[PDB]
Amino acid sequence: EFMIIYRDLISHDEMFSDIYKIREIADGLCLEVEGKMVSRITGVDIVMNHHLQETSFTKEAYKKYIKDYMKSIKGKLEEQRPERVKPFMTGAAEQIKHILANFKNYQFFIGENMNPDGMVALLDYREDGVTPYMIFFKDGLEMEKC
Repeated sequence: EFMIIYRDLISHDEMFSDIYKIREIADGLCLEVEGKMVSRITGVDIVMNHHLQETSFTKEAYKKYIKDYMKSIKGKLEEQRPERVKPFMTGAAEQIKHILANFKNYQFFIGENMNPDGMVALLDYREDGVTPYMIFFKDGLEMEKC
C-alpha cells in the first residue's frame, strides 16, 4: 500500500521513491536504486521522475565537496543518531576512497533545487550496458511515507 519518498536531508529535494528496486550497499552506507532507460526523449526514469539535474565535477572539486558534505551529515548524526557516527565515518572514509578511485565511471545528479550543499547522486550502468542505477547516501536521506 504505502509508498516511501526519500528526501535530501540537507536540501529537502525529493530524490527518489520506493517504486524502484532499492538495495542497501556499502555496509549500510548507501542506497542503490535501479532504474530503466525511458525514451519518452531518452533518459533514466529515476532522473526524469524526480527532476534530478545532471551536473559535472573535476575530481579535485568533487573531493572537496564530498568531504564537506559527509562532515555535514556527521553533524546531523551527532545530533539525531549519535551511535551512528563512528560506523558512518569509517564507512564514509572507505566509500570516498572508492568513489575517487573509480571517479570517471560516474555521471552526477543533484536535486531539483540545485543546492550546492545537497547530496550528489552517482549514476552508472550494470554490466549489460543498458540498465542504469543510482547511488545515494542513506544517512543523507529522510523517509516520508503515505
